[PDB]
Amino acid sequence: GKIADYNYKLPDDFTGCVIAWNSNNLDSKVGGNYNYLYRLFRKSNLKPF
Amino acid sequence: SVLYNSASFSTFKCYGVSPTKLNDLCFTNVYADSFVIRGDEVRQIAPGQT
Ligand SMILES: *[C@@H]1O[C@H](CO)[C@@H](O)[C@H](O)[C@H]1NC(C)=O
Repeated sequence: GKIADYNYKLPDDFTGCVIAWNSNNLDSKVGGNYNYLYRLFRKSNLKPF
Repeated sequence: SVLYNSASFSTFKCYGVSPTKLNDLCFTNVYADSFVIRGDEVRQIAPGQT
């Protein structure tokens, strides 16, 4: 996927799981929330973890 | 590579060839199609997918 996906890459083998839940009333700021940042460019890929 | 890196397409997935390897291989007379479809159909174009 995008570079945000390529920032966190899991190994081909992975024991465990992920939990995702919606967050609209706490992480959304009426004036605009900009504390969260992501990566958009890099030299190359990343090893797992 | 550099072309689809900048364009930031929302839907991108390649079958039978890796997108990262695409710069290396050599082809003959690549085709290109183009049309406009309804939203559902964008999740509905795939080989052997009814
Ligand atoms: C639209 O076409 C122009 C042609 O100069 C190109 O520079 C631009 O990247 C294109 N926009 C895309 C691919 O989103």
